[PDB]
Amino acid sequence: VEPVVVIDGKGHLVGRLASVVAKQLLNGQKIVVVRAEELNISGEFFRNKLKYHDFLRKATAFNKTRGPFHFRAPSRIFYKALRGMVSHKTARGKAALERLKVFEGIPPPYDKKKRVVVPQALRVLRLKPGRKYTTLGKLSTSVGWKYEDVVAKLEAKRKVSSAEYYAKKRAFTKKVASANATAAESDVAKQLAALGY
Amino acid sequence: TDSIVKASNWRLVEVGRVVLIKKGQSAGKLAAIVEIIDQKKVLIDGPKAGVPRQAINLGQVVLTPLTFALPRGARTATVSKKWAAAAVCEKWAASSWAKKIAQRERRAALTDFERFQVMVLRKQKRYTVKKALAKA
Amino acid sequence: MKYIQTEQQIEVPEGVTVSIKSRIVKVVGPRGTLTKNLKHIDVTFTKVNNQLIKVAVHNGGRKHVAALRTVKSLVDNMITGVTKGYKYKMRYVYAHFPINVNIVEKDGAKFIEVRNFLGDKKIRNVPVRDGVTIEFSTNVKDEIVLSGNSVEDVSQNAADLQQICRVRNKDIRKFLDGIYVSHKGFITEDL
Amino acid sequence: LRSLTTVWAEHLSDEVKRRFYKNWYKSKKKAFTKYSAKYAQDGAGIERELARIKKYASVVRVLVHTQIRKTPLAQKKAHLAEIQLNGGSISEKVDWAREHFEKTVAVDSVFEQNEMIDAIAVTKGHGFEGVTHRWGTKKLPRKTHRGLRKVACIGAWHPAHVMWSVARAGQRGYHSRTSINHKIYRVGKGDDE
Amino acid sequence: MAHFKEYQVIGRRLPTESVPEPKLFRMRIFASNEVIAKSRYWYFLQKLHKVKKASGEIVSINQINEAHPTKVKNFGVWVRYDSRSGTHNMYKEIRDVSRVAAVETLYQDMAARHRARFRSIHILKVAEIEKTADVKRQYVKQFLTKDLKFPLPHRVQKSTKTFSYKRPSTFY
RNA sequence: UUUGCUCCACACAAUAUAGAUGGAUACGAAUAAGGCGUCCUUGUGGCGUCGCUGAACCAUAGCAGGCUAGCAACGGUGCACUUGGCGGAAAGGCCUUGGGUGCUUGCUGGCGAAUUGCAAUGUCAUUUUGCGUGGGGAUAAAUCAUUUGUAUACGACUUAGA
RNA sequence: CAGUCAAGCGUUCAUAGCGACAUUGCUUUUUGAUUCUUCGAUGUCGGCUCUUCCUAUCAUACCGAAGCAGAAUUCGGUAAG
RNA sequence: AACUGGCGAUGCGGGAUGAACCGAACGUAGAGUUAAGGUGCCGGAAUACACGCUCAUCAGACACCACAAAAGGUGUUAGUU
RNA sequence: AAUUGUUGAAAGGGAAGGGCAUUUGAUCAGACAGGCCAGCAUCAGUUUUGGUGGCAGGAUAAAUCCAUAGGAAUGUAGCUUGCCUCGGUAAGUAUUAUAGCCUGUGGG
Ligand SMILES: [Mg+2]
Ligand SMILES: [Mg+2]
Ligand SMILES: [Mg+2]
Ligand SMILES: [Mg+2]
Ligand SMILES: [Mg+2]
Ligand SMILES: [Mg+2]
Ligand SMILES: [Mg+2]
Ligand SMILES: [Mg+2]
Ligand SMILES: [Mg+2]
Ligand SMILES: [Mg+2]
Ligand SMILES: [Mg+2]
Ligand SMILES: [Mg+2]
Ligand SMILES: [Mg+2]
Ligand SMILES: [Mg+2]
Ligand SMILES: [Mg+2]
Ligand SMILES: [Mg+2]
Ligand SMILES: [Mg+2]
Ligand SMILES: [Mg+2]
Ligand SMILES: [Mg+2]
Ligand SMILES: [Mg+2]
Ligand SMILES: [Mg+2]
Ligand SMILES: [Mg+2]
Ligand SMILES: [Mg+2]
Ligand SMILES: [Mg+2]
Ligand SMILES: [Mg+2]
Ligand SMILES: [Mg+2]
Ligand SMILES: [Mg+2]
Ligand SMILES: [Mg+2]
Ligand SMILES: [Mg+2]
Ligand SMILES: [Mg+2]
Ligand SMILES: [Mg+2]
Ligand SMILES: [Mg+2]
Ligand SMILES: [Mg+2]
Ligand SMILES: [Mg+2]
Ligand SMILES: [Mg+2]
Ligand SMILES: [Mg+2]
Ligand SMILES: [Mg+2]
Ligand SMILES: [Mg+2]
Ligand SMILES: [Mg+2]
Ligand SMILES: [Mg+2]
Ligand SMILES: [Mg+2]
Ligand SMILES: [Mg+2]
Ligand SMILES: [Mg+2]
Ligand SMILES: [Mg+2]
Ligand SMILES: [Mg+2]
Ligand SMILES: [Mg+2]
Ligand SMILES: [Mg+2]
Ligand SMILES: [Mg+2]
Ligand SMILES: [Mg+2]
Ligand SMILES: [Mg+2]
Ligand SMILES: [Mg+2]
Ligand SMILES: [Mg+2]
Ligand SMILES: [Mg+2]
Ligand SMILES: [Mg+2]
Ligand SMILES: [Mg+2]
Ligand SMILES: [Mg+2]
Ligand SMILES: [Mg+2]
Ligand SMILES: [Mg+2]
Ligand SMILES: [Mg+2]
Ligand SMILES: [Mg+2]
Ligand SMILES: [Mg+2]
Ligand SMILES: [Mg+2]
Ligand SMILES: [Mg+2]
Ligand SMILES: [Mg+2]
Ligand SMILES: [Mg+2]
Ligand SMILES: [Mg+2]
Ligand SMILES: [Mg+2]
Ligand SMILES: [Mg+2]
Ligand SMILES: [Mg+2]
Ligand SMILES: [Mg+2]
Ligand SMILES: [Mg+2]
Ligand SMILES: [Mg+2]
Ligand SMILES: [Mg+2]
Ligand SMILES: [Mg+2]
Ligand SMILES: [Mg+2]
Ligand SMILES: [Mg+2]
Ligand SMILES: [Mg+2]
Ligand SMILES: [Mg+2]
Ligand SMILES: [Mg+2]
Ligand SMILES: [Mg+2]
Ligand SMILES: [Mg+2]
Ligand SMILES: [Mg+2]
Ligand SMILES: [Mg+2]
Ligand SMILES: [Mg+2]
Ligand SMILES: [Mg+2]
Ligand SMILES: [Mg+2]
Ligand SMILES: [Mg+2]
Ligand SMILES: [Mg+2]
Ligand SMILES: [Mg+2]
Ligand SMILES: [Mg+2]
Ligand SMILES: [Mg+2]
Ligand SMILES: [Mg+2]
Repeated sequence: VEPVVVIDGKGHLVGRLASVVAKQLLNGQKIVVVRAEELNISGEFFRNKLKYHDFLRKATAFNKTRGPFHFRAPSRIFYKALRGMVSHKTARGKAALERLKVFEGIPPPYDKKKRVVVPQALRVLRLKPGRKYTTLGKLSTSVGWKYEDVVAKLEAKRKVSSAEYYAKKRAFTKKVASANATAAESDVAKQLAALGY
Repeated sequence: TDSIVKASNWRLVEVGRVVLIKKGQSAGKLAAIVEIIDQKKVLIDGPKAGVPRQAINLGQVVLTPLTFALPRGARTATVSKKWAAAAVCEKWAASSWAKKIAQRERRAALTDFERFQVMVLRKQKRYTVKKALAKA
Repeated sequence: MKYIQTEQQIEVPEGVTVSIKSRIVKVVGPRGTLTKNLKHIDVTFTKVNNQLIKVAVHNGGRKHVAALRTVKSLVDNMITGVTKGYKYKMRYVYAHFPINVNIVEKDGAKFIEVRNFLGDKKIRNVPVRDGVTIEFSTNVKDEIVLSGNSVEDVSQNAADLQQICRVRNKDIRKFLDGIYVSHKGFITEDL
Repeated sequence: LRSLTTVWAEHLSDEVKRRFYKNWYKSKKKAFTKYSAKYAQDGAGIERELARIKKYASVVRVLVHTQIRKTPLAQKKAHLAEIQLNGGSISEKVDWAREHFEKTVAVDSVFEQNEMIDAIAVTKGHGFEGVTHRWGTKKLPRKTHRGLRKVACIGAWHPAHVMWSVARAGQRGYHSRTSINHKIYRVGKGDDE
Repeated sequence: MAHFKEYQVIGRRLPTESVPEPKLFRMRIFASNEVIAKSRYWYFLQKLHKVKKASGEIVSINQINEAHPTKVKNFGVWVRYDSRSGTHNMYKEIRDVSRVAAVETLYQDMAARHRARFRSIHILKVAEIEKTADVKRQYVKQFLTKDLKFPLPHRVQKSTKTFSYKRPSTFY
C-alpha cells in the first residue's frame, strides 16, 4: 500500500506483532516498529522473567561467545521474536529483514511521520479482560537493558512537543470546519451532498 | 462538592432493544430483541425490515442505542404494531449512524462520469473556502 | 458459571465526597483526603445519591465477583479512614531487657528507633510512613501508637516495627520478646 | 553516551601536537593550524560550540595533557586524555573549562593527604609464557615426558573441543588494570627542597 | 456428532408364520441424517429387546419438526454417560428454542465439561419445563428474572485490514 | 610520479537496482472507557455531539497533460531568493517575514491531437562510478629503512630522527 | 534413592522424630539380563594433572519445625554462589 | 511360535527427523480433483466460524512416539445422593 | 590424463559438487523468405466458478398470519392498602381492561 509502515508498538503482543511484521516483510512491505519498550507479552512479569532466564542459560559450552547471543533491549527481543518467523538464513530472508527497523522510543523521522496500529495484535483487543501481561520495557530492564530511564526522559519531552503540535492542529481544524460551514447550504455543497459528499 | 461518579453508559440486551444485524441474508437490516435466551443467544424479530423471527448469537448483530416499548416474547404482529407505533425507522433514519451508511452506499453507486462531476464540484467548494480560510 | 450481574453498596456520609474518574478513587472528608487506584480490577461504579454509590461486576467468574466485595471494602476503609481515622496500638513485651523505643530523625526522616532488643547492641530502625503519626502513649507502659487515615499505611507501619523485632536462634515460644499490635481502632472516640 | 562536540585551545604545545603525529621530524606540523583560525574572527564559531555543549551535554570532560618535557624521560610525545569534570552545573563545567585553555593544573587541586585513590595502568608485559607461570598451574612430575610445565589433561572427551575455561600458554602482562584504594602518603611539591 | 434433527423411528421383529403382526416399538432418535438415526435405533433396541437389524425391519422413519421454533423454552435434559472410571447418569437444563437446538449444545457441554464424546452419551429424556421455578439449575434461572437487561462490555471489533490508523475503542 | 584534490554548476557516457509509478496523512492517555465542540466555579466540571472502522482524508480533468485570450478573485500552489525562530535521540529537518516569478480546472474562449494503423511496460524512478570543460576553496601525510626498550617468537607495540 | 495407607515406636500421645504388613514409584557411579554398534583394532586398571557439569547439600547465606529452657542437635524450605 | 500385511528388493505424499506407521505403490508430460496430513509466522492454505473448559513462581499442544504412578488439593468446573 | 605457470571471464559470510525452474551475461542452430510469436471471434474435448427458470417430496414441511376455545404469570389496566416533596413507589387483589403471552382445535 505505502512505501514504509510505522508501527506504534505500545499495546502490541510480541508474537502477534512479530507474526504480522514477518509477513509484511516477506511480501515486500518495508516496516518500522517504534516504542518497542511499550510492547506487551501475555503472562505476568515473573513468568516472562523466568522465561528470559531459561533463554539466558543456553550458551556454547566450550566458548560462550560462539553460542546463542542474548540481547536485552526491548527491540532486540522484538527482532528476535521476528527473525525466527523468517527463513532468515536464506538469501530471501536477509532481503526481507533489511526492510525492517525496530526502535525504542520514536526517534527522528518517525516521530513526525504517522505511526499505525495492528488490531489483530492489539492486546486491549486480543487478551481477555483480567489476564495478566508484561511490558517489554520492565522485562528488558530486569535483565540488563541499560537505557530505560533515558528513553522515557527523551519520550516525556517528545510527547510535549507533540501535544503542542497537535494543539495548533486542533486549533486550525476548528477554522477549517468553521469555513466548511459558511460553504454549507450553498449550491456547490448541496450538490456534492447528493453525490455522497 | 457533591460526589461525582462517572457513568459508563452501555447499550443493553433487553426486550425492545433495536439491533442492526451484520452478517447473513438479513445483514444490514434492523431488528428488535423480543425475548432473551442467554448470555449469547437472543430471539430477534423484525417484521418491518423483512427479517424472520429467529434466534441469533449476539455476535452477529450490533446493538443500537434505540429502544422501544415491547412486551417480552411478543409475537410477530405485535412486534410490527409496536415498532411502527414507536416510530423506530425515522428515529434510526435520523441518526448519524444510518446516514453515514447511506453516505457510503451512495459513494459506491457512483458512475465514472458521476465521480468526475464530484471532482470539479470539490474543486469549486475548495476555491471559495480556501479563500474564506484567509479572511478572518 | 458466570453470574450475570452482582453489586455492592458504598454508603457515603455527610462529611465526605468520593469521586471516581476511570477507576481512580478520591474520598475526601474531614480528616484529610485519600486517593487509591482501582484500574487493576474491572468493576463499574455508579453515583446514585451523595449518600450512595454502587459497584458492579457484569458477567463475572467466581474469582471476578469475589474481588467485587473487596473493592467495596477498600473504599469503605477509605471513607471511614477519612471521617474517623485509624489508630493502631502496639505494646513492647520483654522478659529481662527493657526494649527502648524512640523517634530519631536523619534528613527530615522520622524513624522508629529500637535499642537493646533482647540486649542486642544493634540499633533497630523502622521508617515512619508518611501520613502516619506515632505517639508514645502516656499513662500506659511500653505502648506506642500509630494514627492516620490510611488503614493500609498504619497497619503496615504497625507491622514493620513488630517484625523488625523477630527473634532469631532461640525457642520463640519461651522467648516472647518483641513488639506486637495490641489493638486496632478509630481515631474519633465514642466511635 | 555519545560525544557531540570538542572545543580546543587556541594554542597547542609541541607536546600535544607531537602526539598527533608519527613522523614529526619530517612533518610540516600543520595540525590544528586551521582550527586555531577560529579565534581570529570575534570568536563566534567557538562560542557556538561551547554554547552547544552547555545547552546539551549531560557530561563534560576536559582534555588535558602531560608536560612530559618536565620529566626525565626521553619521550617528548606527551600523553593526552579526557578527564570528566565533577563540579556543579553543566554550564559551569564548560565555563571552568573554557577558562583554562592553555593554562595549567597541578596535583594538589586534585588530591589531598590521606586520600584513597585508584590507579589505572597497563601491567608490565612478559611476552609468551607457559601455562605454569601464566596461570600458576602445578608443575608436572619430573618423570614426565615431552615436558612438564603444562596442563596434562587439556580437556574431557566431551564436549570434544578444548574449552575456554582451560588454562593455556599465552601472552602474560601488558594487561589493563584498575587498582583501587591506594592511600596518598605525600603530595610533594617540586618547588620544595 | 453433527447438526441434529429429531427422528421418530419405528421397527418390528420380522414377522413369522405363527406371529404375524409383531408388536412395533418407536424411539425418538437425535441424529444428523436418517442413516445414523436408524443405526442408533437398532443400537438401543438391542439394549432392551431380543432384536437385531438382521431379524427385524424399520417400519417408518419420520422427521419431527419442533412445534414452536420461536418460543424460547427451558429444557431439562437427562443423560447417562461413561467416564474414564465408570458410567453415571446426569440431569442438565438447557435454555433454547427447539428440542433439537438443545440436544446440540448438550453434546457440546458434555464434551467440554466431561470430555465425553458422542459414543458415550445416552439421551435418556428431553422435556420442555412448563412452569418456571421448576427450573432447578442456576445457570438458567438467571435468565428468567423479571425485566432483565445487561450490557456487553469491552466490545471488540473485527478489523478487516491488517493495519489501523485509529486506536480502538471497546466502547459500547 | 605527468596538473593532482575538493565543494557547487552540465555534458556525454557507463554501471547498477529484493523491486516509485497520486500522497508514510505526527498528540497523549484510557479501554468496566474516550475523541471533538461548547459553557463555567478551570473540576475526577455542566452541557452537546460522535464511533459501530482508512469504504477516510487530501489530492486528482489539460500533447505524460502542448499553444494561446479573457473574466472573477487577492485565494492556491511550484520555484529560486530573503526575514525571524525552533529542533541533538539518529537533530540534518520543521515553522515564519517579505518582495520576484511560473501555474492555476474558480469561470468563459480560440487553436492542436489521427498514420503508434484493433493490445504488445511502449520507456518519464534513483544507484554509483568514469572522462573531459570553468564557478568557488585547499596545499598532507602514512609506510620501508634507521632508531628506543616502558615491547617482542615473527608480525605487532613503544620511542627517536631536517 | 523417594512415596502413599497408618498397625505401631515414641512415659502419655499414630505422623516432633520413626513406622509394620501391604502398596506406588524413581535413578542408571551397583549387578544382572540382552548381543544393537565396533574383531582389515574405539589402546585396556589406578594415580598424577586439570576443566566442566549434576544435586539425591557435608560446609557456608536466609529460613520454617521440634519431645527447641540455654548450649548442642535434629527434621524440613530457598539453595550447586 | 500362529494368521495376515509389510520391510527386505521401493521410490512418491504425511509422521520435523526415521527400513517397517498413515496415505499411495512409480513409462514421459498437461489441466483438473483428492488421500494421509495440514492452513498465526517460518510454509502453500480461514489470526474462520460456534459452545464450553484451562492461568501453571518449571501450563499445555495430536496416533505408532520418543514414558510417569499410588496418593492428595477449601484452584475452578459441571454432576450424584 | 592427473598435475602445473601465464592470461581472460566469473563466483565465493564454517566445504565443494547436484535436481526442477527462471532472471541476467556470453555463445549458437534453424527457420522467414509462408518462418517465430501473439490478440480477438466462432467451436471442440477436459474443467472450474457464478446469475437465473420449471418442477417432486414431508405433519402434502414445521412456523408467522387469521380465526376459536381454554389458560396462566417473570400479572397489563383498574381497585385496595402502606409509607412517601402533591404521584411514584412498594404488596395485595386481580386473567385482558389503558400491554401481552402460553396451549389445543380449525383455515389458507
Ligand atoms: Mg521488495
Ligand atoms: Mg552456537
Ligand atoms: Mg529465529
Ligand atoms: Mg524478500
Ligand atoms: Mg479482547
Ligand atoms: Mg462518557
Ligand atoms: Mg468507494
Ligand atoms: Mg528455629
Ligand atoms: Mg537453641
Ligand atoms: Mg557538530
Ligand atoms: Mg617513525
Ligand atoms: Mg636515559
Ligand atoms: Mg618483554
Ligand atoms: Mg620462564
Ligand atoms: Mg597441572
Ligand atoms: Mg619416561
Ligand atoms: Mg580456553
Ligand atoms: Mg449408531
Ligand atoms: Mg449392543
Ligand atoms: Mg453408554
Ligand atoms: Mg474474522
Ligand atoms: Mg538487488
Ligand atoms: Mg506525534
Ligand atoms: Mg488534549
Ligand atoms: Mg467526553
Ligand atoms: Mg474538551
Ligand atoms: Mg471566568
Ligand atoms: Mg477545562
Ligand atoms: Mg467534562
Ligand atoms: Mg480522516
Ligand atoms: Mg496546465
Ligand atoms: Mg481550455
Ligand atoms: Mg480583473
Ligand atoms: Mg494573482
Ligand atoms: Mg544527537
Ligand atoms: Mg534513523
Ligand atoms: Mg545533527
Ligand atoms: Mg505567487
Ligand atoms: Mg489542472
Ligand atoms: Mg516515454
Ligand atoms: Mg577541475
Ligand atoms: Mg625544514
Ligand atoms: Mg518401601
Ligand atoms: Mg494396617
Ligand atoms: Mg503427640
Ligand atoms: Mg499429634
Ligand atoms: Mg502409645
Ligand atoms: Mg501420614
Ligand atoms: Mg523406571
Ligand atoms: Mg535405564
Ligand atoms: Mg550408585
Ligand atoms: Mg553383534
Ligand atoms: Mg558388548
Ligand atoms: Mg575399524
Ligand atoms: Mg587407532
Ligand atoms: Mg575401546
Ligand atoms: Mg581415540
Ligand atoms: Mg593397538
Ligand atoms: Mg511432648
Ligand atoms: Mg533442651
Ligand atoms: Mg552445651
Ligand atoms: Mg522455609
Ligand atoms: Mg559452581
Ligand atoms: Mg548452574
Ligand atoms: Mg502392514
Ligand atoms: Mg513382501
Ligand atoms: Mg539381503
Ligand atoms: Mg517388497
Ligand atoms: Mg513401499
Ligand atoms: Mg517426506
Ligand atoms: Mg501422514
Ligand atoms: Mg522458522
Ligand atoms: Mg501462507
Ligand atoms: Mg517449566
Ligand atoms: Mg516442582
Ligand atoms: Mg528439571
Ligand atoms: Mg510454557
Ligand atoms: Mg492414544
Ligand atoms: Mg513426531
Ligand atoms: Mg498405594
Ligand atoms: Mg489422581
Ligand atoms: Mg477436583
Ligand atoms: Mg455418580
Ligand atoms: Mg567461518
Ligand atoms: Mg519460401
Ligand atoms: Mg510453421
Ligand atoms: Mg504464438
Ligand atoms: Mg468450451
Ligand atoms: Mg432452483
Ligand atoms: Mg408447499
Ligand atoms: Mg377466546
Ligand atoms: Mg408493554
